[PDB]
Amino acid sequence: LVAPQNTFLENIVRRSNDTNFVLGNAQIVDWPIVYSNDGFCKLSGYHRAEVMQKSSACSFMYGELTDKDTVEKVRQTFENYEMNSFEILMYKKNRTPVWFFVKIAPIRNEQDKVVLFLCTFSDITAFKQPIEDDSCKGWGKFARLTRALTSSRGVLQQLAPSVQKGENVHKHSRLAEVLQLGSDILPQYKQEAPKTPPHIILHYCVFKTTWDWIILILTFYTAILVPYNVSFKTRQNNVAWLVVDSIVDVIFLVDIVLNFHTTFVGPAGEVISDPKLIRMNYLKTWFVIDLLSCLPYDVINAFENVDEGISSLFSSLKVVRLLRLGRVARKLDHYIEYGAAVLVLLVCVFGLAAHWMACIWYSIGDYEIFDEDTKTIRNNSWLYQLALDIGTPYQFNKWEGGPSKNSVYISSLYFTMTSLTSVGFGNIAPSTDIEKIFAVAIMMIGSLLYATIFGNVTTIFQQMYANTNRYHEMLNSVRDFLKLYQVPKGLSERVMDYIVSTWSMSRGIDTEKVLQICPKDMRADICVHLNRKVFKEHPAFRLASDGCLRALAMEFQTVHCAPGDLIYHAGESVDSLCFVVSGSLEVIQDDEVVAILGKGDVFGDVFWKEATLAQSCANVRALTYCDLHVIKRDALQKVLEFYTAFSHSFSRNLILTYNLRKRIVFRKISDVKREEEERMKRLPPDHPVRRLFQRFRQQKE
Amino acid sequence: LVAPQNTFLENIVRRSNDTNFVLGNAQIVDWPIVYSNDGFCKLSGYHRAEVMQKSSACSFMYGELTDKDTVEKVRQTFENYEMNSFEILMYKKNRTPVWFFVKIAPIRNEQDKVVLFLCTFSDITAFKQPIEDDSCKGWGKFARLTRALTSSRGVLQQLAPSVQKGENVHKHSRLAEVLQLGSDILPQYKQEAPKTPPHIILHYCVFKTTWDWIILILTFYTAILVPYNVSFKTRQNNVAWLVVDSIVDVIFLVDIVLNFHTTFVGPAGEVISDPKLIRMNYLKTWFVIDLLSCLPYDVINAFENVDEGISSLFSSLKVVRLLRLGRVARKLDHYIEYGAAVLVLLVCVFGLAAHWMACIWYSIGDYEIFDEDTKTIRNNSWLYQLALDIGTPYQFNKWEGGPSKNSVYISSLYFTMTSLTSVGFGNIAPSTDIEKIFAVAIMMIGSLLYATIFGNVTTIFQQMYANTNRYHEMLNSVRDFLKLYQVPKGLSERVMDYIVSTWSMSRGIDTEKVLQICPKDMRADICVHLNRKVFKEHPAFRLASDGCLRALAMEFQTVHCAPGDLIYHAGESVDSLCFVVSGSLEVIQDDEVVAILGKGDVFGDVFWKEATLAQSCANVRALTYCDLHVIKRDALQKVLEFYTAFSHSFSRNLILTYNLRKRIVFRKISDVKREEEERMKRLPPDHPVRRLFQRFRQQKE
Ligand SMILES: *[C@@H]1O[C@H](CO)[C@@H](O)[C@H](O)[C@H]1NC(C)=O
Ligand SMILES: *[C@@H]1O[C@H](CO)[C@@H](O)[C@H](O)[C@H]1NC(C)=O
Repeated sequence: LVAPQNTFLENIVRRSNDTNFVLGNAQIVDWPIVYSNDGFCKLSGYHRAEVMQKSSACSFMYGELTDKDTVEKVRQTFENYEMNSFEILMYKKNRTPVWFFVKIAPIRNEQDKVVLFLCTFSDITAFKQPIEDDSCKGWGKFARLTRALTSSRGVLQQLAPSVQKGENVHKHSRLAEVLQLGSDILPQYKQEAPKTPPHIILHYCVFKTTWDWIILILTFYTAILVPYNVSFKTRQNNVAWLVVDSIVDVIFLVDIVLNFHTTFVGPAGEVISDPKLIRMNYLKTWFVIDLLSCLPYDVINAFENVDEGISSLFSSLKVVRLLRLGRVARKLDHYIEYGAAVLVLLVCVFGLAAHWMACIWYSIGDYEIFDEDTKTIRNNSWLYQLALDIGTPYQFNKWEGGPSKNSVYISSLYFTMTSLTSVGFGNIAPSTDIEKIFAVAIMMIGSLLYATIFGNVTTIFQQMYANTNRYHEMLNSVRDFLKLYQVPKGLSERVMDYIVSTWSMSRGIDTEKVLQICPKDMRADICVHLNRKVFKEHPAFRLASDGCLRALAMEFQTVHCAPGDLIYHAGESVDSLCFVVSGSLEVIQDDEVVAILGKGDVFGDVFWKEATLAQSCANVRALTYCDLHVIKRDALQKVLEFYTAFSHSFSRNLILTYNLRKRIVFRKISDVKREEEERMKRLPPDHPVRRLFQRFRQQKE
Repeated sequence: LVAPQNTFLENIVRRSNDTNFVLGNAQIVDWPIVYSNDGFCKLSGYHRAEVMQKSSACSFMYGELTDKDTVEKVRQTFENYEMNSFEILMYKKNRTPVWFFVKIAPIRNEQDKVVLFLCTFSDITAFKQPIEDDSCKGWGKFARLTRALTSSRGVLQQLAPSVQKGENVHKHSRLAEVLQLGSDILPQYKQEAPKTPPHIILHYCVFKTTWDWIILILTFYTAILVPYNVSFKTRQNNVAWLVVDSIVDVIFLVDIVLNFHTTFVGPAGEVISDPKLIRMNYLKTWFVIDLLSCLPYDVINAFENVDEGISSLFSSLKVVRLLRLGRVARKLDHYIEYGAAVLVLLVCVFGLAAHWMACIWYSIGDYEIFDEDTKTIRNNSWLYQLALDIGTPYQFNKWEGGPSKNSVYISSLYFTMTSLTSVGFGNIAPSTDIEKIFAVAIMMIGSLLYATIFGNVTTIFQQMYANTNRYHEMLNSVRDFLKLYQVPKGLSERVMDYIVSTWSMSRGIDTEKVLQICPKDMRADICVHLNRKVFKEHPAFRLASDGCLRALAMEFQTVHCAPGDLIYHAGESVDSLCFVVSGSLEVIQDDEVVAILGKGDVFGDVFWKEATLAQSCANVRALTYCDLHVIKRDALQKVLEFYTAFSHSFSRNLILTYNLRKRIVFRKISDVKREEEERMKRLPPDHPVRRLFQRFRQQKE
């Protein structure tokens, strides 16, 4: 957990050394106080609420005995933006005069300009001189003064009360804390990176990551080669290999040193910046093992030119270099979260395992064929069999070797692989006592390893199919439902198409869920972004405030209607106006097209004015794949109520492209023609209908 | 994403060339305007709202200087349905006279009839002649005219302001855009298919799919055979094989060409219709590799009759034909969504892998046995062993061959299969250096492949058992619960039966969930379909409107009651009337059957009239598997309130088959008999009861 943050207060607190201060805005008129620490409150005798919004020069704290010249000077300093210190008399809430050592400082910004102020205080009551308006005695006054001035005289100037002339050194020294602050009060209130000391590298750096990678590679190499060295016995013919080993050792040593320096992450503490502490932690955790791993033994052997027994035995100690793979637990934790890399890791392990077991097998073979001092080749073991098979058996004249050093290793590896992978060819196969046991052991291990690999693979398969399989299942269910309730061929098909289409468009993402997952402000922002086509285009929302916009966005849905898929049907409740950001719709009343609705159009019903739910007078079908942005009336109404000044503006602006409330008066042409035709062709039953007519007339008014 | 859509506006916009227009309904009287683009609005000086519903001839735009004859002509044209162009003077909102080149056009339909109108406009102010009612000067007027007529004179007629006599060519040319429109304004407002140009085939066609399938097959064939050719060396004995290869190459070439033409789907753009663009895209993506794959090398070799070195080397280049399987990534994306086909694909891959590795093995064998120039058969390799085994070893007189060309391949394949499948018989088995390494490699590959297959199988198994296993678990849980709370033997059993029965009926489908998954209108339609047995049968809903019906459907539940499973119990709240679409129920009051309720019956309580929740006066049991359609009173009430005219009708129509509110007055026959019997057998304590009687009497009034 790391990010750019403006840790301003914290730094000041750290520097403090148990001192008090206040903060004020520079660019605002009268220098208004915006913050005060608890110490200051304790001192002055005011709460944080009543202190804020007052002038930073402290107009409320002045009185009769306060010097005007000093105040003027302070004002001048404020105007000019300058670091200064002043001794000045001021009153408290309870009206007791106190001398304050006011150390002013202007704070710069990340844009190099002055923005905030700082002003630290300190009591110079007992130090400067005694004055009192009303008191029980002089002694009492003195006592009171002493009580007041505890922070300076108590903890910082605690070697001073024995030695005389504190004004020469002690007060000045105390002021030196403030002076230090002057540097510690230049963090500039800037959203900066986490401050780490020099001679230390970060936990999450690029360089560090590269180094880690390199170390991993080295460890892998060591794992590969050390066992080979142990078993097949190259016997350091070439010095190049030795040199390489030495280099590796050196690198390991360097890495150890780096580790001591570098930063760490705890469960509570996300970043640790203390070097000594980190060193201690390292020592506690993993130092000893690491150090044991990385001693350059070859180098040590080379120089002294001493005992043979001492040397050979020492060489044997190289077995411990296998423990170097302890570094791998850093990325194990760093890369276990991923699914796919785990498989790779497993594969690598398998390879390594095969190598190791091959080496062991070779060693066993070596042990077996010259076990007895009588020098019996024993017609058995795997190695002998191999020799017999590939040509070049064993003979004497001494003991002449059979198979080549390179081939043998390969053979061993093959055997190991067979054992592991459950193939089991059996060209090379276990015959002897120890050998058979070893084989059994490897099989036991091997099966488990294989099983684990399989499991991992299965899990991987599951965790990519899960997103689509669920969808498939859903689709199947829908189909079954349709089959069951015997839905007509067309409607069902349409539904299916819609379902498919949504999946194609979204790629399996619930928008609401995503929104929920995001926090409040972020969610609002996202919503705003989504409805940018609404707010930027239409004239209604250009005047709208930011808060208002945010509010609107939360309530705005969005609908992707298909071609020939009607939104509002004649009779249905008009409960939401709908903006058309794209596509094209048609409005059909009495099976006749009354209105086309294209890009940047609106329809629904004016709710805020009429204040009643109305029937939809006409059908509204969509022509193309039309994107609509709709909002439920109630929510909209609420929003309008909240933002009263905006409501009027909205009313003025938002002209609906077509109201679904209003009827349209019209006749069809065919009907008219028919009427005309009839015209050329052509009292007692008027009384039953006359009454009706009268009633109608009455209703009309 | 493709569907039949009436992209009417878009086509017009495309044709436009920065021009304005309005749309009006032909069949409606007075030719009402239903749409106007932004350009038109800008020109005339009106919003879209006030323009709509006016006459398309523009009665509001006329004035004093407007010619009546022209208007009459326009009217005549409208009446007759005819394409014409007219120059006519009209006013704007601000009352400035303007000459408009009004290009009228009637729009046909998919049913061949005329339905909509079009009428494009263009400013002929500066072009025709100058007239003004009020003006500052002539120059000013001219300037204004110029300002007005920018679309024609600015962009279309931009080579015209140098050359004289613009009325001869320029105006006419401008009108030619309109003329073009006349063709581009014959899309007919028909829900048509997506318009694609000729010489291009669709992405999702039947023919295209077939072609793709064929290509896949060809690729498979190539994968099978090319390696065989490389390894076993038929040496083109027959020309038939060569011919086949040539044919394949030709087909591939054809496919490439087809690909250049054919359509494409992007992430944003669902269909691409531009040919050049598609070609470019193809070039960017996959052209080069494909072209490299498909050169007919054999053909090239055949004709020239040139160098042997040149030929043989060239032949070697056929290795690249393995890369032809790049076509497979089209169906990989198309068929990864399915679970079952993936298994098949994997199997195919496995087969192919086995083939390939067999070929490699054979090659290795070939390399090995005559490695040295001394011609040493070396008593080893797999091939030699095989020869020794099946009869016919090697000999000389030259070098006579041992095993047959057909058998060997088969043997190799078998070996490969053994390696892969983890069987490992070991008739054929790795003995030599390179060979052993190869074997190891194959084992490493093979195990992984096998594991993947296993994983896939497991996933498949999971994704069909998941629907039923959950159900089983649920059942188990229910059983456990019953066991725990010690529910009586009968009730528990009944519950279990019900649970089973529901599962049997539904086949594991939550109806509500399905409904939710569907969108609004679709959902409503589905609901309506479901309650077709209600609405079509009963006389209540025949008069009901469509919107009303829709509203009702949303609120209508449906219940599948078992035999002997009572719905309403005496005392329970009657909060929902219930229609019986099927089955048969009995109503039991005081342990006596008062009413049978069969098909097309109703019961519950009249809510809308009485307006109070009442106790159920009697039990209501079901006889058979009865299907009920019920609706909660509150929802129904709301619906009724919404549709006021319908409510009265509903009240008039809906006669409940039996009210659960009302008591029935009756005596049992046995009781009567008893009373009668008693009759033949047979004042001071009247005063305690007299008071009670009096009270009762009082209550009565
Ligand atoms: C090993 O077997 C060989 C024959 O293959 C034989 O001559 C020999 O005596 C055997 N070795 C021993 C120690 O018995
Ligand atoms: C191969 O083995 C045979 C006996 O099976 C033998 O006669 C021959 O000499 C061996 N070949 C070589 C090159 O040693």
